[PDB]
Amino acid sequence: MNQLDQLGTRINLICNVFDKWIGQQDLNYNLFAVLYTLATEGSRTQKHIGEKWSLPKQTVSGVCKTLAGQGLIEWQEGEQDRRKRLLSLTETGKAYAAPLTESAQEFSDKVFATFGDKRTTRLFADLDALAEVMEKTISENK
Amino acid sequence: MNQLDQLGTRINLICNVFDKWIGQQDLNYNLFAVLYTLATEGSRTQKHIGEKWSLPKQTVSGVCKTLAGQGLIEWQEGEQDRRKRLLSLTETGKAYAAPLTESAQEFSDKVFATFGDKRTTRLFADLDALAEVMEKTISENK
Repeated sequence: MNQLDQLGTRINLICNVFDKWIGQQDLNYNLFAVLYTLATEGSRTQKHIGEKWSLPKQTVSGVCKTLAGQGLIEWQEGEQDRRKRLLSLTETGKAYAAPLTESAQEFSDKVFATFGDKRTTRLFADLDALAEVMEKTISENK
Repeated sequence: MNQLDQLGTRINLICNVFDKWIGQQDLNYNLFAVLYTLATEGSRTQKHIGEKWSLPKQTVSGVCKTLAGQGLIEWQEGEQDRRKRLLSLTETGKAYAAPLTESAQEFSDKVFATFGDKRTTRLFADLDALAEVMEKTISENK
């Protein structure tokens, strides 16, 4: 079949597999996007989390409501609107995310065993290049 | 930073951008899955479509009900349920699907013209391998 078809089926398969691993961590993709980013990158904005994990603002806002009510995250104080202020894991959040970061590193190590870092850097640059072409072609059509 | 993090963000971006392109045809992933499979492969069961595009059976049946009600698709006749029966584009469905296959083929030629076919093979093989290891590791972790 067509290359686009070959790509589309593949990426959808692999995203589903990644979501399945997240499910094993007793989370969903949306919760993971917030929890994992803050655990690994430190303090980040809702905008950043949403752009990183390709989620709309409302998705991120929703998950942040729930996590903040569970006392797991907090927004840094400031004059800016809440949504623009830096989000951070609380102490309970850090404890809650510790297992997640560990099991992520574990899964990451098994998973990339056959790849070198040279190969993966290139694969990641390939995916980026792929995304760029696709976005640019889409922009043209708009 | 982390390999898994780098992979997860990038596959979800491609998946997103693919969905965005589909949306620019004024469709969605679920409809595309049925319409595009049928237009390019011919007759297929709901199961084949569901497996190819990584969609649950309920989702597929729902979309098929809508398209049949619009006279765009049809089940062949037989002494089994329609869900295990061959799905076909009607005449009105083929005219309906024509512009979609054309824009898909146009998108595919524009994207992969930049990406290159040896590099496309490399991306596919790497994604295949990653998906393989990930599935196997998740299976073990149960």
